[PDB]
Amino acid sequence: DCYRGDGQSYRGTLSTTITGRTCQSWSSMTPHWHRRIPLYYPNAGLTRNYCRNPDAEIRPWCYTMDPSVRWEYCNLTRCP
Amino acid sequence: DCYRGDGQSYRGTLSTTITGRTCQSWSSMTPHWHRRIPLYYPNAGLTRNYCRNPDAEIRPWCYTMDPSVRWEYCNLTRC
Amino acid sequence: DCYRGDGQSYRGTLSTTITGRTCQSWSSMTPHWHRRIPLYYPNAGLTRNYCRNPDAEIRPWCYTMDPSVRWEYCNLTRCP
Ligand SMILES: O=C(O)[C@@H](Cc1cccc(CN(Cc2cccc(C[C@H](C(=O)O)[C@H]3CCNC3)c2)Cc2cccc(C[C@H](C(=O)O)[C@H]3CCNC3)c2)c1)[C@H]1CCNC1
Repeated sequence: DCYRGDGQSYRGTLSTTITGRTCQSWSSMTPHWHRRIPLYYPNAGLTRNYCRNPDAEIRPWCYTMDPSVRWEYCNLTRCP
Repeated sequence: DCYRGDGQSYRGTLSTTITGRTCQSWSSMTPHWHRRIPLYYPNAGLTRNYCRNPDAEIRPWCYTMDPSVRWEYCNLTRC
Repeated sequence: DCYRGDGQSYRGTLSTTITGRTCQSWSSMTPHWHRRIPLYYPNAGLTRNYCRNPDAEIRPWCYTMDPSVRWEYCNLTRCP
């Protein structure tokens, strides 16, 4: 599994961060309250807890299930 | 008056930061808008402007009344 | 074109950050959702996308048109 460019187009199902943490669901505010919700980013594919890039970071990312770690990049490599 | 561990259990009355600033009230959104509110933290004892640790910081903290400084650790020692 | 004190009083028309990005409009909620609007800061001169200091930063600042970069200080030096 891989991403192209900055990964805004990435629509895979990876839900694990670079440090092995589980992604938080985009539709949950727990443990991290956020504004990266389907209502505000309807074309960004904010499904379940999948790694995404709704706000033009360098690569796909997610909020994490670890209360002490708000968000991280995903364990995902750049495409050949 | 002191905290144990990471101070998630702290329920004392200290309301002052490690720089001497006064804590903002948890129920207040001014000068700092936030979501450390009883709705998302029912167990956290978020009362008045008391130093608390709802969200697993390393020690009790509060939003500060200084508009320049969003939040700081509290002037509290470990038991 | 410069700021006095920490620039709370500043009402010039600069709309460019330190890294040369352009300010988002204060009334606009896109790309960054925020609280710094005419309602919650009534005397701050939150007009168009002009560099302001309503919330007691060290210097005037703005939210940026870059969706990733939330806010930056403006390219404005202090008055001599
Ligand atoms: O992470 C994000 O969601 C995204 C960035 C983002 C977007 C929108 C708003 C924020 C800011 N929030 C906190 C916050 C709320 C109100 C106001 C501010 C500060 C102001 C502002 O940024 O509007 C500035 C403006 C100029 N001087 C102050 C900050 C972020 C926030 C939201 C919830 C909790 C915290 C951390 C806690 C807090 O500050 O509660 C601290 C408090 C102690 N424990 C943790 C921080 C951040 C990134 C994710 C990947 N892409 C970008």
